[PDB]
Amino acid sequence: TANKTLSRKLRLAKKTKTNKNIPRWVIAKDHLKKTWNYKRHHWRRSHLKL
Amino acid sequence: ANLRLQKRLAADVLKCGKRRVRFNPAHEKYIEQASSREAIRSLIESKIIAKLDIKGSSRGRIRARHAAKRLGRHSGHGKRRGTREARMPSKTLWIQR
Amino acid sequence: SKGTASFGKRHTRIHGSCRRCGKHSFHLQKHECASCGYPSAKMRRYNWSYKSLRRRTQGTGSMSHMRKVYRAYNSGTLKANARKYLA
RNA sequence: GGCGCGGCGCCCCUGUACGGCGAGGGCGCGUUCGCCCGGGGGGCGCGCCGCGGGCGCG
RNA sequence: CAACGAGGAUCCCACUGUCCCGAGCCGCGCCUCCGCGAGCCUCCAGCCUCGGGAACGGGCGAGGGCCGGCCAGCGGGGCAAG
RNA sequence: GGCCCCGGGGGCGAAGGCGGCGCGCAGGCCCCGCCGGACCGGCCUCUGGUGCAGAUCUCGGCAGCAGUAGCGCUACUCCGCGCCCCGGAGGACUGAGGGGGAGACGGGUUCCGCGGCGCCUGCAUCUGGCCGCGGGUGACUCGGGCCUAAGCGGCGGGUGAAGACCGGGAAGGGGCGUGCCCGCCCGUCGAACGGGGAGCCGGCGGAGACUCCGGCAGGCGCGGGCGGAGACGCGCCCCCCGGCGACGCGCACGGGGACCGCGGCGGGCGGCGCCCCGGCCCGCGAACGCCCCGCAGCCCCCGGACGCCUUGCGCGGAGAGGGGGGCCCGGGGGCGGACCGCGCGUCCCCGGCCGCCCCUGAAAAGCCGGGGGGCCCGCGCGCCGUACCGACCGCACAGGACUCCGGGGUCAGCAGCCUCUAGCGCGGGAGCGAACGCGGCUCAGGGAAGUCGGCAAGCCGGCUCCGUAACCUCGGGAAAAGGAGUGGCUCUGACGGGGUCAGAACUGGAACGGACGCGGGGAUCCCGACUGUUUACUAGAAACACAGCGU
RNA sequence: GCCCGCCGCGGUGCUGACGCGCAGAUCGCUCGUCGGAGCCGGGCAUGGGGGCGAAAGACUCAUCGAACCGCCUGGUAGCUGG
RNA sequence: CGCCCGGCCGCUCAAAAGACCUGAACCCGGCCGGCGCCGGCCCGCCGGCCCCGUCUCGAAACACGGACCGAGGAGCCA
Ligand SMILES: [K+]
Ligand SMILES: [K+]
Ligand SMILES: [K+]
Ligand SMILES: [K+]
Ligand SMILES: [K+]
Ligand SMILES: [K+]
Ligand SMILES: [K+]
Ligand SMILES: [K+]
Ligand SMILES: [K+]
Ligand SMILES: [K+]
Ligand SMILES: [K+]
Ligand SMILES: [K+]
Ligand SMILES: [K+]
Ligand SMILES: [K+]
Ligand SMILES: [K+]
Ligand SMILES: [K+]
Ligand SMILES: [K+]
Ligand SMILES: [K+]
Ligand SMILES: [K+]
Ligand SMILES: [K+]
Ligand SMILES: [K+]
Ligand SMILES: [K+]
Ligand SMILES: [K+]
Ligand SMILES: [K+]
Ligand SMILES: [K+]
Ligand SMILES: [K+]
Ligand SMILES: [K+]
Ligand SMILES: [K+]
Ligand SMILES: [K+]
Ligand SMILES: [K+]
Ligand SMILES: [K+]
Ligand SMILES: [K+]
Ligand SMILES: [K+]
Ligand SMILES: [K+]
Ligand SMILES: [K+]
Ligand SMILES: [K+]
Ligand SMILES: [K+]
Ligand SMILES: [K+]
Ligand SMILES: [K+]
Ligand SMILES: [K+]
Ligand SMILES: [K+]
Ligand SMILES: [K+]
Ligand SMILES: [K+]
Ligand SMILES: [K+]
Ligand SMILES: [K+]
Ligand SMILES: [K+]
Ligand SMILES: [K+]
Ligand SMILES: [K+]
Ligand SMILES: [K+]
Ligand SMILES: [K+]
Ligand SMILES: [K+]
Ligand SMILES: [K+]
Ligand SMILES: [K+]
Ligand SMILES: [K+]
Ligand SMILES: [K+]
Ligand SMILES: [K+]
Ligand SMILES: [Mg+2]
Ligand SMILES: [Mg+2]
Ligand SMILES: [Mg+2]
Ligand SMILES: [Mg+2]
Ligand SMILES: [Mg+2]
Ligand SMILES: [Mg+2]
Ligand SMILES: [Mg+2]
Ligand SMILES: [Mg+2]
Ligand SMILES: [Mg+2]
Ligand SMILES: [Mg+2]
Ligand SMILES: [Mg+2]
Ligand SMILES: [Mg+2]
Ligand SMILES: [Mg+2]
Ligand SMILES: [Mg+2]
Ligand SMILES: [Mg+2]
Ligand SMILES: [Mg+2]
Ligand SMILES: [Mg+2]
Ligand SMILES: [Mg+2]
Ligand SMILES: [Mg+2]
Ligand SMILES: [Mg+2]
Ligand SMILES: [Mg+2]
Ligand SMILES: [Mg+2]
Ligand SMILES: [Mg+2]
Ligand SMILES: [Mg+2]
Ligand SMILES: [Mg+2]
Ligand SMILES: [Mg+2]
Ligand SMILES: [Mg+2]
Ligand SMILES: [Mg+2]
Ligand SMILES: [Mg+2]
Ligand SMILES: [Mg+2]
Ligand SMILES: [Mg+2]
Ligand SMILES: [Mg+2]
Ligand SMILES: [Mg+2]
Ligand SMILES: [Mg+2]
Ligand SMILES: [Mg+2]
Ligand SMILES: [Mg+2]
Ligand SMILES: [Mg+2]
Repeated sequence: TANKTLSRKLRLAKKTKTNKNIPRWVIAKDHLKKTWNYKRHHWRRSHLKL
Repeated sequence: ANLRLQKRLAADVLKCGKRRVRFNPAHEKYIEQASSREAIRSLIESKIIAKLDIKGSSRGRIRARHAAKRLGRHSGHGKRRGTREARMPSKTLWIQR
Repeated sequence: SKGTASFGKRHTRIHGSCRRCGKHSFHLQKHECASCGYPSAKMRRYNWSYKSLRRRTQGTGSMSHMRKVYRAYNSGTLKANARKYLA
């Protein structure tokens, strides 16, 4: 909606910011083979209830 | 080789739709390097980009048929669809008189 | 038309975010939480669902204060501090 | 079974082309009419001729 | 019981491929090809006639047929599937 | 748990796997070859979650079927190295209740620029709402914050085993300045459509604008007793009385704005075999301030009545007409801010009337008036929303999903059909022209013989004139039934510049609502009076309801 | 609470399409109604043996001659399967 | 490392163990050979042979369950 409360805006803002890949130097640093962050989401198939 | 950006920026400068903006096909290499409204304004200057006039609908047949219709043509019983009342309301005539 | 067509009439939010438990369970028209019971002063807890009890309870969070108090008691100096005071 | 493509003739179908010129109720305008004109258009049937029509696989 | 009815009935005029009795045509599917590519179902199998038999057999007794591999169609049987 | 004669077998190859001999009636056991790369047992005693073909068994993998079934919204083509992307040229579509331009809700970064094709984009891709990397939403004036609606909470207390549920009968707070005075008792809960102090034009960017920049304003704050005959004209505080806020529906009639047309004149285009001063495009002026002008309507003065006046009405001795005035009027003009005329309609708002109801069509904050009593120049305006989308719900999708703006021709028209502006997807293409299907068209002669049954299809249909029965609750029946005319062209008459209505000559296959749109009709019987309601997804009716009647 | 008819609101017939769907109820043509007991949006109220119902045992989030969720519950079976 | 325009060759290592230990079955592709169970014979002839499990007086049944393969899967305890 274009008319949203600041409290809903802030919780939506955090899901946008943390929706990221693992950095590549972290993959070298921590010696990882699983490289996908499975807590990511995509707007077409998500149901963020926030 | 993809000129969606310039087509949208040109119709903004010229205040028309995107359907009546025309590029000169030669000098296409020039248009591809333009990314701002200012570089587009130069091309409209040197005539590389232009806008077409709107096409109207000719009213020559309309004006002749109306001219004939004030002479009494095209107005017999075979040409009327609504009733006499819907064509000339009886209340409008009474009030004028 | 009680199936697929009826589902296209949904553009409302029944529940929102609770200020106490954080879940998508606060009824916006009754002003009550169906998870923790807010604005009630006590927490909603039922023995007919021990799985619901383990999901949110003591220990599933930080335990920030209680951790420090226990380690001070078990191996720090707190049991001495009571003897000075309780005299 | 060296194809066909494209023409010209015949024969059929429709119904007399655009234009030019000279009758028209009326007020230079005018639906329409007559003449050149069984005309013009069209063809998947018939007849004869410009471009062309005999590889590679077993 | 006038007026009214996507209500149940019978008759007449008009109308017609409902029918005698069917015929020709148009578009799109089907069909062939390039690309893409699933469901249902399945004891094992898949040609008939008679007999006997849990009294209507693909297999059992006796006779008659039959290279093997496939397509477009089709609805007799598989006491077809759900 | 024990034994395995110098202390059981093992990288000189354990367990397991794949083939092959042997032994045992059998359950099974033993050996060899190849693989594998670290552990394993024969005999005695002890112990148990101890042996699979089946349970429409459970979980996992997976075959035939099979390169099979299958891939609404009119449509693309040529060239550019060329892809369904981009450009140019052509051909079409959506058709102003839009496949257009924007909001509310929901979604949440899908928005923008550059790069890219591993996944997705049921065909392809160099495309993209997909993937990587950077960015992006600016307010005194717009909305939210405030007010109250229907409601919902709270309230000394009351009640119940409690959780909790119910509630006016309570010593219920303010102004100041001490000290006096006044006072009956909740809510800074509930509307991003109701109420509300105040914003317009021009410009700039890849993505924001009533928000930025420039210009011109407006609102709320803070600091440096007179004129008139009259209608009327020209600082505050408390108590009481009032006002604004503040309101239904309707056929019509009137005024303004915007839109839309025709003609002139000024500038620019196109095509042009013949004709063409006959085709097309552009000619623009806001909020706000001052002056003037404003129909209806209500009011003042004179004076004393067979009139004034509307489409309709309506009004007058409780003072008409006539003469001269006052007030209201979302409007217009002139000057500021800064091309010229004339018309029929359409939409929107406003005005005065009239009609209608066993229906009479919110509240409050806030702001103001009355009566009585007491007494120019500066500065500022905080907090939150603001990108984009039918990208939303239906497991992703011919379904579902509120509102705003609305050109031209034909026409009774927001119908159908064609179109200017704007916009351009819809799991992909090519070939052939079998059966059979699905959506369509036409059929000699007959005309319901078909079928449970005229199911389906066909006939009728616009407008004008003629002509219309039984029966009836006198309103109807009625478009009853039936007839005739209708194009084009050249003209004439009527109404006060405008369309309509009426009539005539001439003419064309013996045609004319030439497409489109658009009743078949009649004689009867049963049921329910009638409009209305229902089994969302097999029943729309004779069932329910209804006015009336009665207990 | 008049009649023809557009949007809207509804859902008659073809017992048409579809019926391994576009779709766990849709599509085509035809049809009822269209100033009213009319249609649409937001806010608010009523809670399970209870509500709500111009009454069909209808509707109460694909659930209704008694909703949904967890527990009592590995409920009992002289009955079917292994 | 090299050669062609992903492949080949080959390098590390005891070994590719190469996206990973071992790597069974069902099912499948290439080369090579041939045309259901029991019995006799060296070998394609002759002879015999209905689909199991189940309830049932009685099942090959036109009675029901079962495409295939692996692993799990039901009289223990007080
Ligand atoms: K927004
Ligand atoms: K979403
Ligand atoms: K005239
Ligand atoms: K539905
Ligand atoms: K709740
Ligand atoms: K009557
Ligand atoms: K009826
Ligand atoms: K009815
Ligand atoms: K009916
Ligand atoms: K035929
Ligand atoms: K027998
Ligand atoms: K038999
Ligand atoms: K059998
Ligand atoms: K049979
Ligand atoms: K198949
Ligand atoms: K790109
Ligand atoms: K008590
Ligand atoms: K109580
Ligand atoms: K409120
Ligand atoms: K509201
Ligand atoms: K409001
Ligand atoms: K109000
Ligand atoms: K007063
Ligand atoms: K904005
Ligand atoms: K064919
Ligand atoms: K056939
Ligand atoms: K008949
Ligand atoms: K019919
Ligand atoms: K005429
Ligand atoms: K009835
Ligand atoms: K009605
Ligand atoms: K039904
Ligand atoms: K029904
Ligand atoms: K009905
Ligand atoms: K009913
Ligand atoms: K309708
Ligand atoms: K059919
Ligand atoms: K439907
Ligand atoms: K009507
Ligand atoms: K309730
Ligand atoms: K119940
Ligand atoms: K229940
Ligand atoms: K349960
Ligand atoms: K319980
Ligand atoms: K029992
Ligand atoms: K039982
Ligand atoms: K069982
Ligand atoms: K059994
Ligand atoms: K049994
Ligand atoms: K028996
Ligand atoms: K058996
Ligand atoms: K049998
Ligand atoms: K059998
Ligand atoms: K049996
Ligand atoms: K059976
Ligand atoms: K069986
Ligand atoms: Mg009248
Ligand atoms: Mg339901
Ligand atoms: Mg609600
Ligand atoms: Mg001639
Ligand atoms: Mg025939
Ligand atoms: Mg059989
Ligand atoms: Mg036999
Ligand atoms: Mg069959
Ligand atoms: Mg054990
Ligand atoms: Mg066991
Ligand atoms: Mg098994
Ligand atoms: Mg069109
Ligand atoms: Mg984008
Ligand atoms: Mg694809
Ligand atoms: Mg305001
Ligand atoms: Mg409030
Ligand atoms: Mg408001
Ligand atoms: Mg924008
Ligand atoms: Mg109001
Ligand atoms: Mg915006
Ligand atoms: Mg006939
Ligand atoms: Mg008959
Ligand atoms: Mg018969
Ligand atoms: Mg009725
Ligand atoms: Mg009715
Ligand atoms: Mg039904
Ligand atoms: Mg029905
Ligand atoms: Mg009516
Ligand atoms: Mg009607
Ligand atoms: Mg049907
Ligand atoms: Mg139970
Ligand atoms: Mg049980
Ligand atoms: Mg391995
Ligand atoms: Mg039994
Ligand atoms: Mg049984
Ligand atoms: Mg079975
Ligand atoms: Mg096992």
